[PDB]
Amino acid sequence: MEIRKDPFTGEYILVSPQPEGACPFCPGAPETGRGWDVLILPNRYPVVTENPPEPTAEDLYEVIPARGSSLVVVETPQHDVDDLSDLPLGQIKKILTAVAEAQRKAEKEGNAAYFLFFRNKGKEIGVSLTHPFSQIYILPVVPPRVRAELQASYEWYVKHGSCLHCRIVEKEEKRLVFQNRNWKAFVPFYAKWPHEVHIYPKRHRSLLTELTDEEVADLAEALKITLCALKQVAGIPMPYIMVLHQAPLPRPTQYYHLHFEIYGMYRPDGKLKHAAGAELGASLFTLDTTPEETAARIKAALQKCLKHS
Amino acid sequence: MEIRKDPFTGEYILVSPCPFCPGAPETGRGWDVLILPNRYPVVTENPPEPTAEDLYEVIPARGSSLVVVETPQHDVDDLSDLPLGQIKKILTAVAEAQRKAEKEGNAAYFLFFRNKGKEIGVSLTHPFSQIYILPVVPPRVRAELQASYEWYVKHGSCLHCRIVEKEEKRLVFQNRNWKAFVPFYAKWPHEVHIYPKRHRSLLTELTDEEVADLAEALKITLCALKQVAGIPMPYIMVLHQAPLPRPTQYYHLHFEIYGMYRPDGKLKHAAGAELGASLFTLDTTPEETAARIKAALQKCL
Ligand SMILES: O=c1ccn([C@@H]2O[C@H](COP(=O)(O)OP(=O)(O)O)[C@@H](O)[C@H]2O)c(=O)[nH]1
Ligand SMILES: O=c1ccn([C@@H]2O[C@H](COP(=O)(O)OP(=O)(O)O)[C@@H](O)[C@H]2O)c(=O)[nH]1
Ligand SMILES: [Fe+3]
Ligand SMILES: [Fe+3]
Ligand SMILES: [Zn+2]
Ligand SMILES: [Zn+2]
Ligand SMILES: [Zn+2]
Ligand SMILES: [Zn+2]
Repeated sequence: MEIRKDPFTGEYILVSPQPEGACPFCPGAPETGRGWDVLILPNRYPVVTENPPEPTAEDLYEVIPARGSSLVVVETPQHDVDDLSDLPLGQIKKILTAVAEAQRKAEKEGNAAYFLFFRNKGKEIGVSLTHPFSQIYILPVVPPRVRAELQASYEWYVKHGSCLHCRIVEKEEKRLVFQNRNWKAFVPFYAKWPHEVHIYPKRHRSLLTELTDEEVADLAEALKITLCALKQVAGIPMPYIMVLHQAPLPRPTQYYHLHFEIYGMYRPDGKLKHAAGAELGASLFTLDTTPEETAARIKAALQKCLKHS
Repeated sequence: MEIRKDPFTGEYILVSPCPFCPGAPETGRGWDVLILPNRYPVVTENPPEPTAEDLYEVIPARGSSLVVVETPQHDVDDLSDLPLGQIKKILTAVAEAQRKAEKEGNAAYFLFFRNKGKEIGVSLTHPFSQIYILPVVPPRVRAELQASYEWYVKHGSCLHCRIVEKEEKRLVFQNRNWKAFVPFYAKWPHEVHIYPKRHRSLLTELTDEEVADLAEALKITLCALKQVAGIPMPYIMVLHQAPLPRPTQYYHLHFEIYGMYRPDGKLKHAAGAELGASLFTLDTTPEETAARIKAALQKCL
């Protein structure tokens, strides 16, 4: 068990070699207990652990200890909820608060380079467990996609003197799908996935742990309303991926701005999109619909999720 | 229609808003291999003026999107099922298409790739592969070029040459001209890379004997991947080669094959870790996977 590094790309590989049908995440399961609104608990099959073994060493290759934590965020005690967006605003706020508290703990641990929060949703993208949950990896390395974003963000800031993310968030109007006092959700110009929405704080924040209580309440709303729109823009619930892009631990950055990326994986025609030869083999992406048309369609659908605006 | 560029990653988005049987309108009859224009091209010879926005880089979607119709036979399941002679005709046709793209001198890159399996979205059941002739280098290839060059400056040799010479434990197949191995840095559940033993940068540099031996290495390697998980496995194949049209001492062409079943025969999906973070997980070592693929490969010999 170790973290191997691709010497051509710098990518990391995490090499980590109850009755049937029972839910491991329901209240009363062996590791969950009872009387909780949100539970963060150790992953049964952890990609990273507090006490990783000596890594497998080969002469031409870099290997590092799989030192870290792999956590499951059990989002609600209720098993029969299709999506995060079906939970009340107050419950989503408790989920975000618990994830932030976990990150504050990680920000004390010298071994943690990165706090990666992500969510996979839908049987069609490999999620077999039906209980609402998300994942945290506390890692000894910065995830390669976030490293690339940090390096470009830094170079821009040094070259141009301002945060590029701040400039993008200020400009977004045509592709905006939702905004509140603290958050803007928009289809980026450079969208790659069939329904892609980025959620940014209007104030420059680079760590989840910088967010005020009000910002977290407004975040819960932006997540609920954006995911609600995705659930119906195609007529049936859409599988999606959500990832939090933030600074590395433990210190705020002037040049990087945190954001949630959401990849809705149905085309406008309800056809599932699979990352294949172009995407995985070349890092080339294709769209059969403009980001501008996709923003308009998401925004129209999203009107049916609004309570007062 | 245009190529958009992510300002944070450099990634390019091609924004572009049975047909392959003998007798159909675009195919005709009497052919073994056809290379024809894609009906929905992501790049074209006559792209329109790109959609511009002030903070972003946009490029005209200029190039070619081609379908390689591998056989006139509809009910062939995999490239590996075809006879060596037919696989040689496919590879020869693809190299002839690259020679034209080299001589015409507009394109930056010739990307040859194959998607196989209903489970990864290949609804068309007639065997085919694809070519994108592009005005940009694919970002994954650009990252490999940069790393290959920096190794070359620091060490004086081709890193790919050093890797190929060292591979034994994870070797699944070799012949006079090619080595197929599970890389130490594999990211997909069944991943095999096929390298020429001679340093070659471009598909167009391969001799006829190297093409014949490549047909053999692909047929046998894909035969093994078809059987290793106990049912035919969906896979992605991509050719990583230099940008057009000159070779280099520091970059070495290879095929990467991503077999997308875990050892249990269940589909691996690229999701939040892979697509969100460029982070990859393996529940089996590359070494154990190479042993299983090599064992399966012995039956294919
Ligand atoms: O009893 C279980 C069943 C599942 N999971 C976790 O739920 C996630 C499902 O996704 P996946 O196997 O792809 O995650 P990874 O293991 O790679 O982090 C996995 O991490 C599981 O190990 C768990 O902690 N306990
Ligand atoms: O009548 C058809 C049906 C399909 N295809 C091609 O088969 C490939 C299937 O993959 P995909 O649609 O995902 O490819 P892309 O278009 O993005 O290049 C596509 O290129 C199709 O356009 C075609 O040329 N004609
Ligand atoms: Fe990002
Ligand atoms: Fe490669
Ligand atoms: Zn449950
Ligand atoms: Zn900012
Ligand atoms: Zn056909
Ligand atoms: Zn070489």
